[PDB]
Amino acid sequence: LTLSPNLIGFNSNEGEKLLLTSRSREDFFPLSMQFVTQVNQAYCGVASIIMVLNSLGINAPETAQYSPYRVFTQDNFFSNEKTKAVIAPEVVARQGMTLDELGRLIASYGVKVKVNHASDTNIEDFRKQVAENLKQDGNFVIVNYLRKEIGQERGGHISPLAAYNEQTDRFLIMDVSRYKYPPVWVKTTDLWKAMNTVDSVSQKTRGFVFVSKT
Amino acid sequence: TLSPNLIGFNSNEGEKLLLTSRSREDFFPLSMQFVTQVNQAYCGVASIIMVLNSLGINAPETAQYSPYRVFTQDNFFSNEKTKAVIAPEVVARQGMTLDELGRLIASYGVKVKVNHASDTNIEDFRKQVAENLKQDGNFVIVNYLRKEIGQERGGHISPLAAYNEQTDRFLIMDVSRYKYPPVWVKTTDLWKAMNTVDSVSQKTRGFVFVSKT
Ligand SMILES: [Ca+2]
Ligand SMILES: [Ca+2]
Ligand SMILES: [Ca+2]
Ligand SMILES: [Ca+2]
Ligand SMILES: [Ca+2]
Repeated sequence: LTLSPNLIGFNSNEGEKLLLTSRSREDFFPLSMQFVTQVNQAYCGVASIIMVLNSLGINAPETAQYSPYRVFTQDNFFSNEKTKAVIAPEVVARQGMTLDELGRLIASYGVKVKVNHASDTNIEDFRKQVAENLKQDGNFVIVNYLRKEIGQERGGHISPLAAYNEQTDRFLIMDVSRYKYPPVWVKTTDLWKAMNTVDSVSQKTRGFVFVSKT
Repeated sequence: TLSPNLIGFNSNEGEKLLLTSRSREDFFPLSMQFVTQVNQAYCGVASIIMVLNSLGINAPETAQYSPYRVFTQDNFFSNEKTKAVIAPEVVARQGMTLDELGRLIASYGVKVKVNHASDTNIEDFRKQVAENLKQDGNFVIVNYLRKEIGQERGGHISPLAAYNEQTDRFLIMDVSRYKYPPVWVKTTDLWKAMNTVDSVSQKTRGFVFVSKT
């Protein structure tokens, strides 16, 4: 779809160079290797989770799909009974997942998670802590934001962050709606504004999640 | 588990080879479309749809992503001419040969040049691919025997993303993402892998250039 003017698409010369001039891009290469297309909009969070968990090398489900190889897929993510217990795949397939549910679904695989609702932090701490993470291997960041607030269509979305460009104060979103939008470089204030919104399903603000190996 | 001759993209070295590469135009669009093969037999399908999506070729219209249109492994064979080249059920078992790969891409009105290893040479391959990897609007797919580059094991298909001039290595965007990462393979190893006879076709493997007519 059309990109709002305040967004710099990754599918451009300027978007490519913002990655090349970024000094906070460690997470991009592992995430790029795992980039997937959401099964549907509702599975925006499942696609983002398996990107991060595969990037972490989390020992994955053993199913007949790719046996003997082990890997997270949107098809086998809910093979974990505790994952289904958080929220069933039939339900996620309809309404997606909240930020809290996103954190718990990840924690149900033994992975360590830190959920940061926008209302519980600020933009300065968001920029600092996420930029630090994007310089570090072995951990990742997933964001949950209102697309409308960054000039996109339209509702709440979930997608990992891959890099941060210090010159432009922009974060790279690896948008799993690959049939709809490309990865975009978004200004920190725009992304903060979209995270500082209330998810009607949650009645809580959206935000960002830090994921790492326990 | 990669053999010593291969430099994995999941490495500091593999990342530098991309950052130090002057032949990497195709990586960024291909990265945006990177997909995991449904199964080994579909390595070619995952490869085709990566390239067709990158070229912006108008994609099938199906309920899955409607109104949006995109090439997926599940809908690639919605095209009757595509299915006429070789049926999805047969491709689901035995995959596709180099000739079938080209014809399958051509089934979508896309310009294709099939290059069998027996019809060219390593020098022209290195030369012609390195130049393609420096331009947009076209892409390279290779068909090769994994055994010859130190991998397991049979014939495989995947696109190329970049060429590292200083090491004479090509980066394979391996769509067997659960099995291997993208690898920087030396031109000598890749050619020897392409210069192998596929018993299904009784012809050598090779590479295909893809562009919009
Ligand atoms: Ca690193
Ligand atoms: Ca990180
Ligand atoms: Ca929602
Ligand atoms: Ca370009
Ligand atoms: Ca090219």
